[PDB]
Amino acid sequence: GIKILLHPSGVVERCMVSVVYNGSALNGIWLKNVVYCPRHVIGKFRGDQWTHMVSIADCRDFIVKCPIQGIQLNVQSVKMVGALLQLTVHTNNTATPDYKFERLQPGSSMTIACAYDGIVRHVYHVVLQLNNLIYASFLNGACGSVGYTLKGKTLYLHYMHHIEFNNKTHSGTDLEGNFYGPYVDEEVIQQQTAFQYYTDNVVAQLYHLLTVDARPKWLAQSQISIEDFNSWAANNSFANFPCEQTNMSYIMGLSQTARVPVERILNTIIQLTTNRDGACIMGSYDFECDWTPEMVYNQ
Amino acid sequence: IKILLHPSGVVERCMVSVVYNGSALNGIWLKNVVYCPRHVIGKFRGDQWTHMVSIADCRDFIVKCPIQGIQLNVQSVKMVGALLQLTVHTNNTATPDYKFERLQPGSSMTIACAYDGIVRHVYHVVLQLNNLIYASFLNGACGSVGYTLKGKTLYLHYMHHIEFNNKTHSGTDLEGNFYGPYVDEEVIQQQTAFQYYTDNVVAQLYAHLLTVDARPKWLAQSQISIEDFNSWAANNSFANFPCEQTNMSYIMGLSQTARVPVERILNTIIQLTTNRDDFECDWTPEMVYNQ
Ligand SMILES: *C(=N)[C@H](C[C@@H]1CCNC1=O)NC(=O)[C@@H]1[C@@H]2[C@H](CN1C(=O)[C@@H](NC(=O)C(F)(F)F)C(C)(C)C)C2(C)C
Ligand SMILES: *C(=N)[C@H](C[C@@H]1CCNC1=O)NC(=O)[C@@H]1[C@@H]2[C@H](CN1C(=O)[C@@H](NC(=O)C(F)(F)F)C(C)(C)C)C2(C)C
Repeated sequence: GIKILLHPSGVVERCMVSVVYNGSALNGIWLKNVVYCPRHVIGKFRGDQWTHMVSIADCRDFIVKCPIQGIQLNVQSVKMVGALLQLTVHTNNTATPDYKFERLQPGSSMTIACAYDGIVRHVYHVVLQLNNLIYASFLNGACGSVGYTLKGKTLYLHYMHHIEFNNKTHSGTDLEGNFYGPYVDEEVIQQQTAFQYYTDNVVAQLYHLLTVDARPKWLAQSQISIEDFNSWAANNSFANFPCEQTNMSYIMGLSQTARVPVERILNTIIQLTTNRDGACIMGSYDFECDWTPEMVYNQ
Repeated sequence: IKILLHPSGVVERCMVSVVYNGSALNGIWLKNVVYCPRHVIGKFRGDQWTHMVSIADCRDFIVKCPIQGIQLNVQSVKMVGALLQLTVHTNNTATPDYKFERLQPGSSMTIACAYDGIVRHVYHVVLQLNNLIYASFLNGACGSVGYTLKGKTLYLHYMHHIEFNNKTHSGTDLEGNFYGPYVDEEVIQQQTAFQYYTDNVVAQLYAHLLTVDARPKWLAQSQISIEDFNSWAANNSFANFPCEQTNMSYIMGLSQTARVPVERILNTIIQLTTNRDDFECDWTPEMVYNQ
């Protein structure tokens, strides 16, 4: 079958820690001898107050515990890197994997290890949207939770949570400390660019054809050219196709398996915007960007 | 509101590879017992299993725990249901508090799809009323487990055995008993006709109302009573509502948040019949409401 595949969370569970500072509690990840955590654990500061407040923060006020390894950590140094804190600790984490800090592009997926008090409670799957937000699920204390992928034995850290907006959207930084999109870790009202479907992923969602119904009734009989679709997409909140040229090899492979050219899929998308009438496609009632062409093709 | 899965670390530390005379699959290592599917010893049927198990030399079960870098030695072999219980000399220090809990249809679990004793993927399934799960497995994936977590207690529900022609999958609980009338034999087996788990269909529609679009246009404008729905359900492949009385509290709470009564949802289910002329029961009302 074709499923949403999550990367196993064990390697991340053993590096998670809890970070508590003067009544404020969240999560951090412990790699080598450094704990990375959101900087707002020491207060709800604004603009350019961060550098001074971090320079004033007492290292002994950072209470860091790694619950699975059952040991307490002692912060020797604090250094702000971007919107993250780098608390250098005395002990090296023997569970540290081979890792790399890798920034995600919009339309790519990752597994979220959503933790509380340094303990992973739930894992789930998200895709970075074109507004540079993720549609995740977080409560108080969930900040510091990470989004990641795995390739062999290497852990690819992509994301660390900071903030939730009014419409239950979520924003954070990569592990080098830079936010996705223009959002910041402040309680101010921040503008959001209008939503736009990642067209490659919606196409991968319809390619349902391979697991649910090879010939559904809502699948268009006629084709539309990529170019004619892209003129329509500009006025209907769909990104220009293809969003990534590398997805074309996956999409071409899916088209041969399903025996349905992508031009029919694209024209199905156009018709569905006025014809869907509650149709359920790959188990969802709307267009979803969670299915990437790579995951659907490779599994 | 997301599909929530349970973290796989505790399961990862317990997985092992079981290889027997060229047949390779997975097992789980709890205390001093490795649990694996029995067909690793060969393709037998009916009541052949008992005798064939008792002549299998324990030295032929090559058992490795790749996470801990350990190779285990089987001391004795016991068949419990359709599972082998391989007693090993070493106790697994990573063993958690665990329970063998049987799943009822309509409940969810997390699958730790493994190969060579190493978890490769983690994905979500709901046991359907035909007692099958719609999963994804390749050769050597047998012995993969389905689980949930309540704190740090590992609840084991499923161990994988067989894949049917329509990419349904069947297996046993950890006591060794299959879900439904399916067995570990390479023959055509009749299937329970599909039936929609109505509690989950209701839960998914509420999840859509509470995230994407409250009041879409295909929403039913008028109510239908629970009783009148159940008379329709009996002739239209939908289970009697509610499927679990304990789901009513979740469903009524979701109806209040979305401000749409469940009677309207049930009537929407009916009017959507033409669209159906699958994967509609993957959201349980507990997962939707709690998060
Ligand atoms: C860190 N653990 C939390 C995670 C939040 C809590 C609710 N759901 C989540 O994902 N992050 C925060 O508490 C950050 C933190 C102060 C306020 N904040 C928010 O996420 C707030 N949002 C906003 O102010 C908004 F809307 F502008 F984005 C909150 C109202 C609590 C959701 C700071 C420093 C931004
Ligand atoms: C155990 N590792 C595999 C898991 C399979 C491999 C492909 N996808 C899976 O889920 N299970 C088996 O190899 C079992 C095993 C012999 C045959 N078998 C099957 O799953 C086969 N299916 C059937 O026999 C069917 F469809 F008729 F039910 C197979 C054709 C290989 C998929 C035994 C002893 C049943």
